[PDB]
Amino acid sequence: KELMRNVYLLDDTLVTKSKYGSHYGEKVFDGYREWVPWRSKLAAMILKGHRLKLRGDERVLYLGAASGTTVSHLADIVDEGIIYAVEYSAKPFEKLLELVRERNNIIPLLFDASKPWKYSGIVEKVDLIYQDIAQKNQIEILKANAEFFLKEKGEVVIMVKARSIDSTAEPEEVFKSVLKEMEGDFKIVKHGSLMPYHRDHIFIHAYRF
Amino acid sequence: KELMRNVYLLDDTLVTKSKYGSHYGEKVFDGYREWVPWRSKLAAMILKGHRLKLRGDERVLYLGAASGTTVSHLADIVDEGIIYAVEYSAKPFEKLLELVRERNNIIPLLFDASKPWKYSGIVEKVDLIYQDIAQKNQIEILKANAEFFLKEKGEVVIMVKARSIDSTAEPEEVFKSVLKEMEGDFKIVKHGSLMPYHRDHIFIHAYRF
Amino acid sequence: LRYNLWFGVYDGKEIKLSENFEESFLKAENPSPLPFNVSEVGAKALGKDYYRILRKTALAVSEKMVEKELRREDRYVVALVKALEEIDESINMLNEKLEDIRAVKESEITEKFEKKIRELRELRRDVEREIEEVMEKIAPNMTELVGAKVAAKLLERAGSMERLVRLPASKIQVIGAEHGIIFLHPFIRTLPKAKRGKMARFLAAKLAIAAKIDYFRGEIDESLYESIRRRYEELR
Amino acid sequence: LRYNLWFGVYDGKEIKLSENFEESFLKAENPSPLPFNVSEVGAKALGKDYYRILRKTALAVSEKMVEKELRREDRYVVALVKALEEIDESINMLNEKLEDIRAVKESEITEKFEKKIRELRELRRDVEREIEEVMEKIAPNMTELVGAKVAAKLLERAGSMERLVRLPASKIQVIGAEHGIIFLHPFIRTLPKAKRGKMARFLAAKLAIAAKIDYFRGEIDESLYESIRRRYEELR
Ligand SMILES: C[S@@+](CC[C@H](N)C(=O)[O-])C[C@H]1O[C@@H](n2cnc3c(N)ncnc32)[C@H](O)[C@@H]1O
Ligand SMILES: C[S@@+](CC[C@H](N)C(=O)[O-])C[C@H]1O[C@@H](n2cnc3c(N)ncnc32)[C@H](O)[C@@H]1O
Repeated sequence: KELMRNVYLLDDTLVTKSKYGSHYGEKVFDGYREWVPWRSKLAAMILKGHRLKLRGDERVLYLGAASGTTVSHLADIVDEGIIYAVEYSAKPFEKLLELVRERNNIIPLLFDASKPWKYSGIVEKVDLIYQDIAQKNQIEILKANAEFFLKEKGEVVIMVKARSIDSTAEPEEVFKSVLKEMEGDFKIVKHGSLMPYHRDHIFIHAYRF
Repeated sequence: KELMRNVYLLDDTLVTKSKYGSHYGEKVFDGYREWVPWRSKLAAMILKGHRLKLRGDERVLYLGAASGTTVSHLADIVDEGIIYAVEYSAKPFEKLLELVRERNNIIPLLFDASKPWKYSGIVEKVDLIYQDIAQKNQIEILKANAEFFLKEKGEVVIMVKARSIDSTAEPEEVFKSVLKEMEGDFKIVKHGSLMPYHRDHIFIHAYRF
Repeated sequence: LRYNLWFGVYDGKEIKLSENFEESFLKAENPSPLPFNVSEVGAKALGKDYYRILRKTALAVSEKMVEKELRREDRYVVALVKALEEIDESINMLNEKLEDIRAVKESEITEKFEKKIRELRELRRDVEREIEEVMEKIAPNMTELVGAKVAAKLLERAGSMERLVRLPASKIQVIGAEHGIIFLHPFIRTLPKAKRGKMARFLAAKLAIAAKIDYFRGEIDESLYESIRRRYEELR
Repeated sequence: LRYNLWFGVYDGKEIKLSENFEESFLKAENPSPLPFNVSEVGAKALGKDYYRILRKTALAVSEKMVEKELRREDRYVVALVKALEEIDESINMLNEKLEDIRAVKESEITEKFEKKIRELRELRRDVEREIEEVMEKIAPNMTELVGAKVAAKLLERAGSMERLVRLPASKIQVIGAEHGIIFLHPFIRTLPKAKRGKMARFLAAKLAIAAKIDYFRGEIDESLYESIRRRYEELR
């Protein structure tokens, strides 16, 4: 089947149409890279059902590039767009540069995402802000980052780790609150936990009118 | 007049029959030394009225010799006796030795009075324990010192500074308590403050049957 | 009407940086959403290479960071600052202990003390020279503005380079010697009392920038000190 | 039936001290009212001079005290002990700070550190030798029983000589390194566990005596160590 831009289900392995190497999982066969849903809160969202429509000509702002695994795929999806990946920890970042080196559509921003104004003169108006940051003020960083660059009628996907926000409070009530707190700026499109793949996260798709 | 052993009232100056020098007040005229009631809680008790009958052949234990001013006189009173003066602070003691040097009836005990057993093998059975120690456990030291040496039917004179015992409590109530606390071992003979001379002390005469 | 984009300063025109996009890249300071597409305003400046160049730039700075974090020289400095104050703590409670002995006897051992204190007050002036040597190499843009002494303490109080580089300008004019240490800078110290606070804010703001440029560029930029001295005169 | 009077040991007989009444004077240890008149038992030993001699004795010790308190040598020692531990405190939090630097870089300055630590661990062994020199002169009877090291700490923890000389034997076997320091003495350490406490009590008791004899006599008295070793064997 075909669910996304360059997203298919070879036999039963989620993969993206690419002509690039294995950044993490040597899962690369004839023009496709296996997207390990166990190493990507995104490949998981896709499998959980809800997907993301979008043309390759997209301007992406990724908040939490990390080592660059979930990123490396988005780069295959948006092959005719550009990715401004931000990550502030050098450890993982060291591994990130290897991706941006191999690929030519990812822009490295080694700055603190917590304060967008700091790099506000680099990021253009983006069509979507993907966030996979695990910190207490998650929704804040996702909000302020939207103000600055999320072009009106743009969409965002944000991964959330209940505990990241509330140390001791039922994942349900934490997800109950956060969704409400984030509603005030975005319009919900879907939320759903990645239960098998990530027993603590839940994806929220939305956009600001 | 004549009130004590070698105690008279020259014109109006309390003095003791002596043939010794001035330890503190050069108050020495033809066989008499002026007893400055302002520098002796004892010369004050005498003036306040109540006195001490006693033959020169007396065995005295003085707890609080100090520099040796009140002592130097007692030595004139008990000229045919012996004085075991105890003081544990070197500062005043340095001045004390000058008295025991001049006079030949005072025995220096540079030990802590708080624990008599420590010098229990030096002090003999005494006829009277004079105490002028200003510390919280006053009555205790006076008691234990009595057990050890105060020969049955012996007498004691103890000076007390209310504040020495109770920091913040009306001098009356403090003297009220102490007298009661000391009754359990001694038989009262008289108490009276030295109001003009020592606006904070009160003498208690007593003995144990 | 000053905007700081990665290639230059827009207002309606455009002034690029002398072969130094890496600098303004680290300098793209704007405190409020832009009313234009940096991308577009940039297409109208750089050819189609826009992206290629925007990339080569974002890659250079990224590497320098990973390059320093490989050397961990900034760590050496923190340990250094943490040892200084310590070495200093003793110098004192050992003078407190000697004048203690000395208040009594002036023995031929109180002397061995003095020399040992001295020998120790030497290591202090030895470690202080060290923080200067590095700080001038691993963190010029900063040492420049406040001076090795101060610059290095922020770094230790911050913890590390990357740990500091993400500090707000407000936490900077405070994190000081636990009126932060930046308050003792001449430009601040020689003002009135109420308007000096408006100097810290600017100094702190530009200092945080110096910190970033040091960590990702490594090379000085007098545009920094410049702004500070100027903004300083303005204070009258 | 052992009684300790200022001239000797009575029971019904009498054994004077070899021209050392000054010693037993400081040793007249009896924990319970006597059932006799030391004065009388003494008249039946010394002539009529009883008092004259009892006086010359009480005067000698009194002078020695005032003699020492004039020299205040004991103070020198307290300051000394208080500096030691301090000098020692730094030796440590300066090894904690160096292994901190050293965990990162092994610079040519971490070396200057090592030598300075060493030079400092020297002053420590220098001050420790000092407390020994004095303690053996100003406080033998004590150094003898527990050893300079310990003996000197009690004095510092006590505050001064006269301040210590009035401490109960119970406060002594506790005042220790704020199971006092006297508990680490061999005679205590090499017993069972429950009966070792009965050693401290004796050691402490006799130690307080040593302290008094040191302060008023200045001269050793092996009667002290004797009793301790003996009472030690007894422990079986
Ligand atoms: C849940 S992890 C990402 C896992 C990622 N999907 C992967 O496959 O490696 C979140 C990442 O967010 C980054 N992060 C957290 N807070 C950040 C901040 N304030 N600024 C920038 N990056 C941040 C971390 O360094 C961390 O790698
Ligand atoms: C109120 S003063 C004596 C004043 C004295 N009548 C005079 O004329 O100097 C009390 C004295 O008791 C002494 N003293 C207090 N507590 C003592 C103790 N536990 N053992 C020995 N002397 C003690 C002090 O050293 C102090 O000199």
